[PDB]
Amino acid sequence: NTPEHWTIKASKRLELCKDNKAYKKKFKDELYKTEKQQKKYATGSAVYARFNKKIAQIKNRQEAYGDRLCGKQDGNPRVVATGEWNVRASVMWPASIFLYTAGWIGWAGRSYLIRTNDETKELNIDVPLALTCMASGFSWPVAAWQEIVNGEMAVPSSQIHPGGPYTQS
Amino acid sequence: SSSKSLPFLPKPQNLGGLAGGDAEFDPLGFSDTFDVKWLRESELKHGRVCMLATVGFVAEQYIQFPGFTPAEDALQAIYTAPPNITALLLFACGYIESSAYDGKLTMLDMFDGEGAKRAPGDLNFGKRFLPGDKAAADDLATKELSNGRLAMLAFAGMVHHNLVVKGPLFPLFPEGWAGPQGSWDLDSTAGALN
Amino acid sequence: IVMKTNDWDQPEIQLSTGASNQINYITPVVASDDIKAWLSLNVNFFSILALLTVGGIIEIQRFFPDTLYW
Amino acid sequence: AIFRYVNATLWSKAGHFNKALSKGAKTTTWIWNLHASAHDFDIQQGSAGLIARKVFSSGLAHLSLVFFWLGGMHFHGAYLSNYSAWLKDPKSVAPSSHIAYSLVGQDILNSYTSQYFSGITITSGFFQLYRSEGIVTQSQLKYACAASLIATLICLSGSYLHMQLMSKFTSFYKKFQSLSQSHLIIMFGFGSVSFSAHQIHEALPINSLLDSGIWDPQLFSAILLGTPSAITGKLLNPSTGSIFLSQVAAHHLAVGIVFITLGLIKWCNLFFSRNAILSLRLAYMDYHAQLSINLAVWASLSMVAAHHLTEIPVYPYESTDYPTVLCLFVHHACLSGFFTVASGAHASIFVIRQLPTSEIRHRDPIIGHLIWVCIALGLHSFGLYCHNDTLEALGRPEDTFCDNSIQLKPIFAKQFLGLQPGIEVLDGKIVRMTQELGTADFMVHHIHAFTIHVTLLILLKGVLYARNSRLVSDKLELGFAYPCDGPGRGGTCQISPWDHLFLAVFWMYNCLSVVIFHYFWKMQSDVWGSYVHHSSLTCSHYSQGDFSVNSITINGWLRNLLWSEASQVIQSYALPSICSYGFIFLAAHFVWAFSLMFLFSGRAYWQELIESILWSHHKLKIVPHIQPRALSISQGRAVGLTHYVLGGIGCTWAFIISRMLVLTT
Amino acid sequence: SHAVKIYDTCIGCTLCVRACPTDVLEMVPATVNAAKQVASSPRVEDCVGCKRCETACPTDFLSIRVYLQENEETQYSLGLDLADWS
Ligand SMILES: CC(=O)O[C@H]1CC(C)(C)C(=C=C/C(C)=C/C=C/C(C)=C/C=C/C=C(C)/C=C/C=C(C)/C=C/[C@@]23O[C@]2(C)C[C@@H](O)CC3(C)C)[C@](C)(O)C1
Ligand SMILES: CC1=C(/C=C/C(C)=C/C=C/C(C)=C\C=C\C=C(C)\C=C\C=C(C)\C=C\C2=C(C)CCCC2(C)C)C(C)(C)CCC1
Ligand SMILES: CC1=C(C/C=C(\C)CCC[C@H](C)CCC[C@H](C)CCCC(C)C)C(=O)c2ccccc2C1=O
Repeated sequence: NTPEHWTIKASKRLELCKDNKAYKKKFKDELYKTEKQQKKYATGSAVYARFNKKIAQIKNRQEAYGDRLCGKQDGNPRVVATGEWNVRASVMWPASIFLYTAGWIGWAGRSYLIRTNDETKELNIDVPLALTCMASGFSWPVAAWQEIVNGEMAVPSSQIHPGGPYTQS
Repeated sequence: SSSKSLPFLPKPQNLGGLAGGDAEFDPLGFSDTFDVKWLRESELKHGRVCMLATVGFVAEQYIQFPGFTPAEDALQAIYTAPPNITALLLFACGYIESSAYDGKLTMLDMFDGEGAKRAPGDLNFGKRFLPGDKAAADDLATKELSNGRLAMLAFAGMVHHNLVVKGPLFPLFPEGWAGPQGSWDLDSTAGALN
Repeated sequence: IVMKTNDWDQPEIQLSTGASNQINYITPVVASDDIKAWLSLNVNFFSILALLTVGGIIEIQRFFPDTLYW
Repeated sequence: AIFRYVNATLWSKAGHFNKALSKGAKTTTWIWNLHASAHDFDIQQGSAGLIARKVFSSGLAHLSLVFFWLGGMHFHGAYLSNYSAWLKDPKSVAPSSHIAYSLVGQDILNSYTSQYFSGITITSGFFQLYRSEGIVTQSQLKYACAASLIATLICLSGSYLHMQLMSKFTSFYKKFQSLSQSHLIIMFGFGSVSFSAHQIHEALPINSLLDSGIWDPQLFSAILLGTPSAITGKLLNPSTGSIFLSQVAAHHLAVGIVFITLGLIKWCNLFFSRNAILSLRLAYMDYHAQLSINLAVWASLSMVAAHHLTEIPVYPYESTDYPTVLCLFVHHACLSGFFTVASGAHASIFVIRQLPTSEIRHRDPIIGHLIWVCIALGLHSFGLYCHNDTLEALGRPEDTFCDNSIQLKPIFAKQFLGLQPGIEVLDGKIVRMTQELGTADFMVHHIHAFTIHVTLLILLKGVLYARNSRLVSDKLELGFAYPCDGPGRGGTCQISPWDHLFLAVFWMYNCLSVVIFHYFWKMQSDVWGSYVHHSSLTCSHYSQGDFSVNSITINGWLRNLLWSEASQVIQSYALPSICSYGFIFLAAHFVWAFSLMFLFSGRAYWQELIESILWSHHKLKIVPHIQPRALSISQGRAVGLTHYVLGGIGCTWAFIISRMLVLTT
Repeated sequence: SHAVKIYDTCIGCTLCVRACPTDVLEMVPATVNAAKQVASSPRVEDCVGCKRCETACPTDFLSIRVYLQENEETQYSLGLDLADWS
C-alpha cells in the first residue's frame, strides 16, 4: 500500500536469517552432525583437523548468511530477483557479470568465424588469431552496439535460406 | 644467428627496430606469434603502471590523504580506501584508456588502418621533453623500458613480500621472523601425500 | 638390398647382405611444427581451454568457498 | 625396422586412416565418422600386413593401459589406503583405498572406516587379493606398483616397436598351431605351475602366520601343515572362512600339470578327431572369427567367475565382506553379458566379410525353432508370475504357484558337493550356507533361461541373416552397419547385423538386470545375515527370508526388492557415506530417461530443427563452415543404447552398493 | 504400387537406373539436357519403394521422386516371397 513496501526487504513472508529460528535450528543441526562425525576419529588425526576446518567453514557460512533474507517457515537464504542492486544476495551482480562474460565468448567466436571463413580453419584452429579474437572480445558491448547500429551485425533475410518452400513455384 | 641474451637459441627476427631490444630476448617466440607493436604497447603500459604502483605502494604505508583510513599492509589499502574515490580512479583510468586510443582498444582494432603509423607506446604525452637527437631519444626510451621492467619485478616482489610477512613492506623481517615456510599452507597433492 | 613394399607407412625396407655396423634409429622423427599443428587441432585447443576453465572454477571454489561475499 | 617413417605430421591430419574422410570436415558427420571408424583397421588405408600390425600393436597398447591401471590400484593401496588397519582387524574396518577432496563440501563423501582413516569404501576385493598373495607391507605394495609401471612401459615400447618391426612379410600371427601350443603350455601350464610355486613359497607361510595371529617381521621375511584330510571345499578355514590356500596352491599345480599334459598330447598328435573340426579350422582363420570366439569364451569364463567367486570362497574374509562379493558377482556378470553380445557382433562381421559355415543354409528352421522356444519360455515363465499376481490380487492364494500352494519343485536341481549339515559362520556372519531351491527358484531360473534364449535369438538372427534374407537379397552389398534399405517393401528398418546387436544389447541388459536382482534378493534373504545362539543358531537374514514368499509375484519384486530396499539409497543424502550413491542414483535415472530421446526420435526432426536454428546464426553472420548436421541414424541408435544401459546400470549399481554398505555398517 | 516420377531437372547420369534393385527405370533419349537422355520409370509396378534411386540422384533436389502408397500395396511392391497373390 506504500512505495516503501516495493522493496523485498519489507515483506511478511521473509525475515533476516540472524533472527530466524528455523535458520538457527538448521545450522545448529548441521554443526551437531559435523561434530558427531568428527568425534568418531582420534583427536590428533588429520581427519580430525579436516573436520575442525569444516566446522570453521560452517560457522563462517552462518555468520555470512545471517544478513541475508530467508523464509520464516524453512529459514533458508533467498535470492532477490526483483532488480534491487543494493540488497544482499542480489541476482543483478552475478547476472551482469555473466552477461558480460557470455557476450565476450560469443563475440570472440563470431569474430573468429568472420575472420577465418573456412572449414579448414574451423577444424585446425589458427591459435594466434583465436587468441587475438579472445583478447579483443573485451569491448564486445560497444563493438556489438556499433555493428548493430551501422548494419554490420545482421544481414537481410533475403540473403539467407528462408526454409522449405510452402507453395507452388 | 644466436640471440645475444641466450647464445644457445636462435635470434628472434620480428622484434627488431624497437628500443630496449639490445639483448634480443624472446625465447618463446611471442613476437613471432603476435604483433610486436601490441606487445610493446602492453610492455610500456605495464612498466608505467608498475612504477607508479611501486611509488604508491611505498608512499601509502606512511602518508595518506586527509581522512582515508590507513592500511600499513598496502595490499589492504584497496579495501580500506573510500569506495567512491577508488571508483573515481577507475573512471579516470577508463577515460584515459578510451581517449588515448580513440576507441581502437582491442588486439585487432588498435594498430589497424589509421593508428598503425603510431609508435607502439607513444600516447603523445609529455613529448615536449623528448631530446631532438635520435641517440638521446633512443637512450631515453631504453631508460624508460629498463625502469619499467625493474618496476614490474619490484612490484611483484613488494606484493609477495607483503603476502609472506602478512604485514607492512618496510620492515623486511618483522620481529621474530623465522622464515616463509608456513605461508603456503593450503593442502597440495605431494604435501598431503607426505 | 632395398625393396619397395607399396606400404604408405613403410614405403621401403632394407635387408642386409651380411653383418653390418650401422646406425638404425628407433626413435621417431617429431618436429615442433608438427606438434604445434597437432595442438592447433580444434580438439586440443578446446580441451585445453576447457581444462583451464574447469581448473579456474575449482580453484575459485577452493579459495572463496560458500560465496560468503555475496 | 625402418623407424624414419614414424612422424608427427599425420597427427594433425585427423582422418588420414580412412579414405572416405579425405574431404575433411564439410560437416559434423565427418567428425562422428572419424570417431566411429578410428579403430576399424580393416577398412582403413593400407594392406593386410598393416592390419595385422595395427591389431597386434593396439593389443599391446591396451595391455600397457591395463598394467597402468593395476599399478595405480597398487599405489592407492600402498599410500592412500587403510590396508594396515584392515589386515590387523578385517572385520571392524571396511576396505578403503579411495579418498575424496574437500572442495565444495565434498569431504562429506569420506566415511568412517578406521580411527585414523576416512574415505570411500572400496568393493573390488583388492585387500583380500593382497592378503591371499601375502602382501602385508607398504614396501611390498610399492614394489608391486613399480613392477606394474615397468610392465606398462615395456608394453608401450613393445607396441611402438612392433608398429615397424612387423613388415608385409610378417606371418607369425597366422601360426595358429604355434600360437595355441605356446599359450597352452607356457602361458597357462607353466604360468599355473609358477603361481603354485609362488603361493607355496610366499603366501602359505604368511597366510598361516596371519591366521595364527603372528605379525613378526622375521617370520614374514612345511606345506599342508594345517589342512586335514577333509575334501577341499568341504572344510573352510575356521579363522578365515575360505578354502585353504595350500589347497589352492595344489589346485594350481595340478591345473598347470594338466595343461602341460594336454599340450604335450597335442604335440604328439594323440588327439585324433581333427576332421570333425577341420571345417571350422579352415573357415574361422579370421580376425573377427577369432575375436568372436574369444569374446564368447571370456564371457562364459566371466560368468563362471561371477558364480564361483561367491559360491566357492577362496579369498580371505571376502565371504564376510558382503559388498565385495556382491560387487564382484555383479561386475563379472555384466562383463559376461557384454562380451557375449560382442561375440555375436563379431560373428556377424565375420559372416559379412568372409564365407559363412554351412549351418547358415538351413537357417530358417534354426531361427524358427528358437523363436518358438523363446515364445513358449516367455509365456510359461512370466505368465506364472502374472498368474500369481492376478490370483493373489483376487484373493486366492491357494490357486497361485508357491510352496504353500501349487508348487513347481526343481527336481533336477540336485546337490553335488555332499556337504555336512549346517552352515559355516565367522564372527557374527554367515560365510557359507546352502541355498534351498523351491518354486521361486524354479520360476526365476526359467525367467533366466527365457531371457538368455531371447538374447541368443536376436544375436543368431543377426548372424545368420547377415548376408541376405527374403526381404532384402543384397544385404551383403549393403554391408555390416547400415541403418536400413529404405521405406520400401513395407519398411526395412534395422535389418542390419549392427541393429541386431543394438537390440541384443537391450535384451542382454534386461537379462543381466534380472540376474542381478535375483542374486541380490536371494543372497540377502536366504544366505547372508547374522546368527543368534551341538549348538543351533537362528539366522537373522538382512531381507528376513522374504524371497521365498514375496518373489513369487511381480508386485513382490516391486515392493520387497525395489521399493523396500531402495530406502538406503533414497534416504542417503544426509549420510556422509552414501550421499554420493544417492546422487548417482538420481543422475543415472536422469541419464536413462535422457536416452529415450535418441531411442524414440528420428534424424529428420533434428536436422530440420538444426536448420531453423542455423537460420539465426546466418542472420547474425555466425556461419559455421563445418555445417551442423543431425546425428546419423546408426549413431542416434548407438547414443541411445549407450545412455540407456549406462543409466540403468548406474541405478542398479548405486542401489545395491548403498544397501550393502548401510547394512554392513 | 508406388509412384516413381521424373522431372526435367534430370541430367541423365544413369545412377538411378544403376541403383534400381528391381529394374524399374531405364534411360531414354531426350533433348532437354546436355547428356541427351533422361531416366524413365516404365516398370513402376515393380518399384518396392527403397528410394535408392533417390539416394543416388545428384541434382540439388531430386529429379526422381518415389511417392509411397501404402493403401495400394501389391505383392511386387511388398517383395512378398513366402506368400503369392498371383
Ligand atoms: C607535460 C607532461 O606530460 O608531463 C611530463 C612530466 C615528466 C616528469 C617530464 C614526465 C615524466 C616521467 C615520469 C613521471 C617518470 C616517473 C618515473 C618513476 C615514478 C619511476 C619509478 C621507478 C621505480 C622503480 C625502478 C622501483 C624499484 C623498486 C625496487 C627495485 C624495490 C625493491 C624492494 O621492494 C622489494 C621488491 C622488496 C622490499 O622488501 C625491498 C626493496 C629493496 C624495497 C613525462 C612522462 O614526460 C610527462
Ligand atoms: C530487469 C530485471 C528483470 C527483467 C528483465 C527483462 C524483462 C528483460 C528483457 C529482455 C529483452 C526483452 C531483451 C530483448 C532482446 C532482443 C534482441 C533482438 C536481442 C538480440 C541480440 C543479439 C543480436 C545479440 C548478438 C550478439 C551479441 C551482442 C554478443 C554475443 C554474440 C551475439 C552475436 C549473439 C527480471 C525480473 C527478469 C530480473 C531482475 C531484473
Ligand atoms: C537429440 C537428437 C539429435 C540431436 C542431437 C545432437 C545434434 C547432439 C549434439 C552434439 C553435441 C554438440 C556434442 C557435445 C556434447 C554435449 C553438449 C555435452 C553436454 C555435457 C553436459 C554435462 C553439460 C539427433 O541428431 C538424433 C539423430 C537420430 C536419432 C536421434 C537423435 C536425437 O535424439
